Amino acid sequence: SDLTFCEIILMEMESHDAAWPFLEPVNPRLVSGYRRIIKNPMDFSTMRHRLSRGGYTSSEEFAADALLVFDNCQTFNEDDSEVGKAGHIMRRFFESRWEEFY
Ligand SMILES: CCc1c(-c2csc(N3CCN(CC4CCN(CC)CC4)CC3)n2)[nH]c(C)c1C(C)=O
Repeated sequence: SDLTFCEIILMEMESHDAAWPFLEPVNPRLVSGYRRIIKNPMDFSTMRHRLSRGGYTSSEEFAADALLVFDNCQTFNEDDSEVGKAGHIMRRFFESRWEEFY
């Protein structure tokens, strides 16, 4: 039951218009400084893989990874940058969709 909702949230985040920065892991060879700054990278396809394996024991673990995506986003990108702007839309989407399930 706790896993069923995450399947919905993740499917909705995957297809959201503002999801394009977060569908695959950041390629640190292409982003000067990323590895130095972001110690725990996270993205939607990693969460999708972990969910497929069943590696989420609880609903809160899924939420921790989701928040980590947007913490990393706000750590590295300016709020007015094109990736920052998308991260805020996705972050607000996740929080508001999380709260109508829990
Ligand atoms: C600033 C760099 C950064 C990004 C970023 C910048 S551009 C981009 N991608 C990701 C993948 N995407 C795949 C294509 C190919 C397939 N499709 C074609 C139909 C369209 C999309 C291409 C654009 N990701 N994301 C994050 C979290 C960042 C940081 C530093 O936090």
